[PDB]
Amino acid sequence: NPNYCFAGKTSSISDLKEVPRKNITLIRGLGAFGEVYEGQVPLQVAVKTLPEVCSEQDELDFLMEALIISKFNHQNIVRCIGVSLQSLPRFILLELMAGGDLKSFLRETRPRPSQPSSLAMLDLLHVARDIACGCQYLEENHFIHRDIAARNCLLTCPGPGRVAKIGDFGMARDIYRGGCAMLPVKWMPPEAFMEGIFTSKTDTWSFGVLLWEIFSLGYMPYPSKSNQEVLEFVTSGGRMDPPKNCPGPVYRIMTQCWQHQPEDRPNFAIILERIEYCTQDPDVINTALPIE
Repeated sequence: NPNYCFAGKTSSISDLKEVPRKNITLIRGLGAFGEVYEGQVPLQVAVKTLPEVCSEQDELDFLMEALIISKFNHQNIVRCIGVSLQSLPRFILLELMAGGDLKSFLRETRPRPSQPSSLAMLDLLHVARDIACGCQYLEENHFIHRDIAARNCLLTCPGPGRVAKIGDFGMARDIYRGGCAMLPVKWMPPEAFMEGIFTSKTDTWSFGVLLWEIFSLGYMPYPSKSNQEVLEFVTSGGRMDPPKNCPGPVYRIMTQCWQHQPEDRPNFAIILERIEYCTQDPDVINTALPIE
């Protein structure tokens, strides 16, 4: 059984909470490699499956994902209810996030003539705060996420009381132990794709890009640019323009996250303070989002 170390504590497969297979029921599909289902343990859960047709490395990858998530303890990181590894197909049981992934949510919940008030600036700032809180927890525990992006964040529900959480740790799992074309280039700082140097300032840069994703309401970063075009653009000092209708104070947080030198970028404590300040400013939160 492989070892995993987080916050100076070592855990093993033995430490995972094995849930008897007979106590688990799959209800409906929700959706890469493997499937996700809504399930019941009654406790409602998301069930991530490992394909029975997989390599030994896939098995270790699946195991490591379970270890990583089970060891986090924070409200803005999805909980692991347990695992079912002693029957096939193997399961990881996760907190059910009924709002789905954040990118899909933003794109589907954009204000329109049919839904003119579907979303407001405050909703977006609350999502940003939620994820920044999760990032701060990772930073203070010296865990580098390496792929902070809207597709990897999840929502507890569609409606107002929604809470956003970091939900996917596949990149960090891979690095802990893929290819050039699969690297999240558009979310990476200059020193990362060049020198392969990663620190928590790596996550600060990515969070800036996530902020752009959020306030653009789910657009792909660097519109019309390919991965290599972005690499050369960012390496040369180029940065994204503000999303449509983006308040200046919010754009300013993005531009600080994208400082070329990592030491010049804010830690997540500071990012949280700035997000809070924006949230207090009536001129920010009374800004209308564009209607499609």
